Amino acid sequence: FIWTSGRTSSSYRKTVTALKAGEDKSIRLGLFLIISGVVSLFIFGFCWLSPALQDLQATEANCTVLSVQQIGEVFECTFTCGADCRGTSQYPCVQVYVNNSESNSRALLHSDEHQLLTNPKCSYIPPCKRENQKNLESVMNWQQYWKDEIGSQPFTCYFNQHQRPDDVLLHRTHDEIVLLHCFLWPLVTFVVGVLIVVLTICAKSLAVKAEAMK
Amino acid sequence: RKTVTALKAGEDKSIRLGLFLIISGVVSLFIFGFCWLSPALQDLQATEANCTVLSVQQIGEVFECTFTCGADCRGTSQYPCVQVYVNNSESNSRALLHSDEHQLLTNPKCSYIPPCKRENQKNLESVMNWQQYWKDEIGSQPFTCYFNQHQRPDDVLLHRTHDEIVLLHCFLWPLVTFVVGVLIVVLTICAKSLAVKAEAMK
Amino acid sequence: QRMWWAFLASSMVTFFGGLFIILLWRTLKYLWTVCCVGWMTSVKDWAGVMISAQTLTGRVLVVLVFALSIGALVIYFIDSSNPIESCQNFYKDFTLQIDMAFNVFFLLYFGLRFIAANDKLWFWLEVNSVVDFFTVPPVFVSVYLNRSWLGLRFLRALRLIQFSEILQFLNILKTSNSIKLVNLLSIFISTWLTAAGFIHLVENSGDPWENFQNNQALTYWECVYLLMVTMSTVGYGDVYAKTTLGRLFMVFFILGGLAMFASYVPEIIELIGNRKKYGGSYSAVSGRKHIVVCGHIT
Amino acid sequence: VFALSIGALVIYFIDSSNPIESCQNFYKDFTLQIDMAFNVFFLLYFGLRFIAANDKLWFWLEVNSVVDFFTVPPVFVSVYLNRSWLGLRFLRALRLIQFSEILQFLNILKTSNSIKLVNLLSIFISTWLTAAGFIHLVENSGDPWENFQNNQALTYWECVYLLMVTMSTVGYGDVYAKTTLGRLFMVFFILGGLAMFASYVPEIIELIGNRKKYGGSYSAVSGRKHIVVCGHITLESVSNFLKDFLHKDRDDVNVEIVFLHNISPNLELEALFKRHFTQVEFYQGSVLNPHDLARVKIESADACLILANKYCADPDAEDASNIMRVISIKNYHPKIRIITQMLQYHNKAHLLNIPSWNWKEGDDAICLAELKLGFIAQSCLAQGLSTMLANLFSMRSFIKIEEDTWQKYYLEGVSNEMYTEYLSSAFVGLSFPTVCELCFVKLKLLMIAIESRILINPGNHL
Amino acid sequence: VNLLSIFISTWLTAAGFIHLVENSGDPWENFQNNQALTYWECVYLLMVTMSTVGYGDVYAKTTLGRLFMVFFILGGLAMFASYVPEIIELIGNRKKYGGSYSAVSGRKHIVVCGHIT
Ligand SMILES: CC(C)CCC[C@@H](C)[C@H]1CC[C@H]2[C@@H]3CC=C4C[C@@H](O)CC[C@]4(C)[C@H]3CC[C@]12C
Ligand SMILES: CC(C)CCC[C@@H](C)[C@H]1CC[C@H]2[C@@H]3CC=C4C[C@@H](O)CC[C@]4(C)[C@H]3CC[C@]12C
Ligand SMILES: CC(C)CCC[C@@H](C)[C@H]1CC[C@H]2[C@@H]3CC=C4C[C@@H](O)CC[C@]4(C)[C@H]3CC[C@]12C
Ligand SMILES: [Ca+2]
Ligand SMILES: [K+]
Ligand SMILES: [K+]
Ligand SMILES: [K+]
Ligand SMILES: [K+]
Ligand SMILES: [Mg+2]
Repeated sequence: FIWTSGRTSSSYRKTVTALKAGEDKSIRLGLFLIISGVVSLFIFGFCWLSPALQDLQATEANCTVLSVQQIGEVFECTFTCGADCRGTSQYPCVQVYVNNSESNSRALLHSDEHQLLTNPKCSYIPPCKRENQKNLESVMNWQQYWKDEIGSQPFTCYFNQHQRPDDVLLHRTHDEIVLLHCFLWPLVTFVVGVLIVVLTICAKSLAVKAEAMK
Repeated sequence: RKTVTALKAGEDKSIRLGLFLIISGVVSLFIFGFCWLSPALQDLQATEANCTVLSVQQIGEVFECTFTCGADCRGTSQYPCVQVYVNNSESNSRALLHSDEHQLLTNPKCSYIPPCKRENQKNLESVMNWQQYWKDEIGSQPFTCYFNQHQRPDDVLLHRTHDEIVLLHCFLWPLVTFVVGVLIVVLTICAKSLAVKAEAMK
Repeated sequence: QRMWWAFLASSMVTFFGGLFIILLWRTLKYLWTVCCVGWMTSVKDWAGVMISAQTLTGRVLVVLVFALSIGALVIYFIDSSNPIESCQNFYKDFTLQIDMAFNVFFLLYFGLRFIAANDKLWFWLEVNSVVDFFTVPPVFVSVYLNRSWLGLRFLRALRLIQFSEILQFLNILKTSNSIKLVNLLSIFISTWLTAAGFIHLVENSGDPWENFQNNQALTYWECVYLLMVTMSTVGYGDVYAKTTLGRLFMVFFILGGLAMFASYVPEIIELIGNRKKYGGSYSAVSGRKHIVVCGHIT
Repeated sequence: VFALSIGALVIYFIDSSNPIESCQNFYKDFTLQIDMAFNVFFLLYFGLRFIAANDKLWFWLEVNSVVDFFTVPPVFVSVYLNRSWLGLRFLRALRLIQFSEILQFLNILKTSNSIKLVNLLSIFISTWLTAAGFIHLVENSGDPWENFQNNQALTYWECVYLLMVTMSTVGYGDVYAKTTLGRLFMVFFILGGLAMFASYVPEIIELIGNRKKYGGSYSAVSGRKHIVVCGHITLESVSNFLKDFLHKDRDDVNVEIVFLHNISPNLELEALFKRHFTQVEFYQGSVLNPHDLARVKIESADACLILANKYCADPDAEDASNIMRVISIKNYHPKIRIITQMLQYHNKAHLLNIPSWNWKEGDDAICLAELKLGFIAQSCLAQGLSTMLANLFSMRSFIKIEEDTWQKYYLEGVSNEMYTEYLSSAFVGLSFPTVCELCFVKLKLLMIAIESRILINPGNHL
Repeated sequence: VNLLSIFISTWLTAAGFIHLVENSGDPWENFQNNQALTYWECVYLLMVTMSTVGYGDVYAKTTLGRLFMVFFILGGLAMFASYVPEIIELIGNRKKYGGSYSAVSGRKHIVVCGHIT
């Protein structure tokens, strides 16, 4: 109620016809779209700034696996079942170590930045599929496919010596398309807002010439 | 009397400022005094002592440290627990050594904690390194230690956790604010009263 | 594959293409001077009579609009309990057929109000025209695609703004107090429900810079309750927006929604309860006389 | 200055996303070069305002001088040291306080309402952003007595959101200050920021939205006549006028009615106009304004009707106002038919001396006192004749009831009005009594008179 | 001065009482539900409660503390809502157009008065 009883309520040429009002409302709209487009551009710019720099600062590299192994320890994944149903199941931990193009030294492979952040102690995580046996089977399947990849083909990898100092990624986590749409449609809003103002002023000024012609 | 010109308004604003700095300095002195009171007494009540290690050992149990990796990334890794027991100058009895008050409060069950460096192997290596350097220190040199029989009744520290410099700056700059506030009032009244004498001189 | 953008594109293209076509027709009408009662007025008058309640057919149409606005709102309320995007068979979905018919009727009512309009560009920028551009085209797209997105369907709640006007047309609302009460109630409820729907959309679909991973599973009624708690300034904190867009929306709503609540709720409560305590009439008793006293009574 | 204030604020907003203290190369940092140039321009603008100042000490203590001392020197130090601290850089937001002043300098802001709105918006936004920056600094750098260990990692926008939640008194509790200095700042801000919010947000919302609903102008329709009505416009006056003008006993006339009045209509008048949506339009304006007269298209109207306040306290004042309205309408358009109500007869004589007042063309001054006293005098020649005449003008339908009462007969008589129309060549060449006895019950029509022009009940010789 | 004195004394006294009541628990709970609240924490809680912000980070948990909170919510909010605007109106009553003209050597000046609009 903000203020109790309003803070005690003792403490608180015109030759154009009707078309003029519709055209002034059209100017308003076109100006509001210009402002909206510029404001949303700045808002999205501040929101994309840290993700875009954290992505730009990670360089492309060529990699090769040094080793593939298990650390014997186990971790919880969460498995899901409709409405809100979840429970937890174990998975065995693999670690994978990799040759690096910027530091030329040991680093630990992490399939993507979400894997790095959900379990930085471990190199891979299975999609949780109910029982422990299926998690271990899926880790053993991925492990065997990675263990024989010895210099077979220097697969490209992503690295950042400033914030992933001994950690390496197989993927970019920043979708260029989603960023492109976030800056394109505010620009479209701005261009449409300019064209609405321009056509409204073009119509308004031609109405005066067509009046004076009579 | 109003022979002074426009300068009167700038000088009255200068009095205001000098008074506000006097009040600010005194108020901030009391505010910082209430905030420093408990830390400063908890520090003062801890006496300096001479110590010597009785023993160095592991309790076989393990604990979590947290290791960090940019933005917000953290996970946990184990470390093995050492305990160290020490000769004492006020109680002349057993007490457990704790490197500093933050170590005492982060794990009071244990004597040391490694800076978490990813894998368990590096934590255990760093504990074994510290342990071996402490185990042979037998009466080698009675190292000084800090103790408080009233709130660390069987616990001992290697360091003061109270930085004298940080406290000094917290009481010095409010005093500087107060002195500057007095000088601004004094020079403003000195200028205001000399303007009247220089007017009457003409 | 997801199709959310097709529904939104159909509304944007409808609103702005119509606006540009009107402005181009205006421009080219005056530009013809460089190269150099009618039936139009009669149909404009007939449409204006139909839009008003001056005839039996007009009254029937107005009552139908009143009923179908609530019907469409209830349909949106039903759909708000489902997933955000889905595939559903038009030939086997009674709610999608009912929505299809309702939007046909709203397209016809829009066409009648367009024909009756004096300044077209003024009509195109009347907000119940905007509400039709943002709610009719996406129903057509959904019925064509055999799929639905719960996108801007909360804008259906803005149809309650015309309730007082069409009650005044039907000669129902005459007194200033009743007209004001209906206006305040309609504006309050429509604003509340629309804002709740928008915050529900924004919370259930996360931030694009966070890759839509920070979404919060909030029901529409949960968002309605959160909006009420926020408007009244109670602020429990049990339910709150967590996404950046949700909080950015919350900040702009806190400026407007609290001023609306603080102004409208006391005024509505004053308008209601204006009853005369001393009404009625005396009941005579057989065998007992009574005396009437008037004039200076203090 | 206006552009560079926003530029510096945006630069601070960019920097607020980085760590609190850092090393960065001036020769390779475009934002630090841009900030360097911006602060050079602010140093020059400060120097100009110092030279222009009358009392130097008064200038040194003007708050936009203080804002420059707390924002310009640290930029110079940073550019010299090749390092930056995000310290008191939030004070840049206080530069928005001068926006209204420099808009008034540029001859842009003139009206009091717009000036007040800009002032309130600038003060609100600058206060909000500055307070958010200070609480952001204090939360991210912990308490010195806690050895800076209790710091809370809060972003600048998170602090902005927290300040908005706190100001509005919502208090979600999801985000709040945790350090002692942060809470001490929160306590002092709760005293000032809530009083600012509670005062400014309603006043800003009142200042915006002050739009005139009844603006615009009438659009004439080809082939259809329109009538402009002005003077005493009220719910009962318009309701009575529309009942008589739009009565079903007239023939199928499609004359539009346009109202011109300088008071915004109340909710019951707006409902009355909505019940007549296709036949009545209202426009808010003054009849004395030629712009409004052109708006209501009075130059093409078929006539102008001027209703009068019959129950006014001052008949002389009402007559004077009506005379002024007639003068204004005739001055704008001499050839407009004017029908008006005049309370007195001497004021009617005063009015008929107007050069454009042409009674032959159709200017009718309906004098109320004259007509009522004439009707009373005709009741002295035949009692009941005032009732007889008055009922011939008011449009009335037939009303019939089953009761045998004097009211049934009276209503049956009241159902007739006086009309006027041209009559058949089949009646040319006959006597007036003869065509009267012919018309009486065969056609069901009674004739009082015919168009030596206006002849009341002609003899048998005509 | 009266408003400031009454506001501050009421605030501090109420904070001290809620500090006493929170740190010494309920007798029917055998003083086991006590909450370790500092005096300044209670002062901050009272300010948050008076202004109606209600963060919820700090609040009374004992039965007596909540019973005191309920009675204070009736009086303390009416005091805050009444006194804080009135104090802020009383302060800041400064005359913008004060001071006096400073003559400039070599330049004449003209004084205009009477009907100024
Ligand atoms: C006549 C005007 C108003 C129509 C409005 C424009 C709408 C209907 C247009 C704009 C973009 C179009 C869509 C563009 C792409 C596709 C994908 C294709 O697999 C089916 C057609 C479909 C889905 C189109 C449907 C019609 C569409 C949505
Ligand atoms: C429905 C959308 C997509 C197209 C809109 C149709 C446009 C192009 C056409 C159809 C009929 C035209 C209108 C017909 C009559 C008038 C009245 C005149 O005094 C102003 C122009 C105006 C208002 C025309 C503007 C342009 C117009 C509205
Ligand atoms: C910029 C800082 C470091 C120094 C400021 C310059 C100082 C030394 C000098 C330069 C110009 C001087 C001012 C010039 C003119 C006047 C008007 C006179 O009637 C009173 C003194 C007064 C108000 C002077 C005060 C002192 C002054 C401001
Ligand atoms: Ca009749
Ligand atoms: K509140
Ligand atoms: K609250
Ligand atoms: K709250
Ligand atoms: K809360
Ligand atoms: Mg019309």
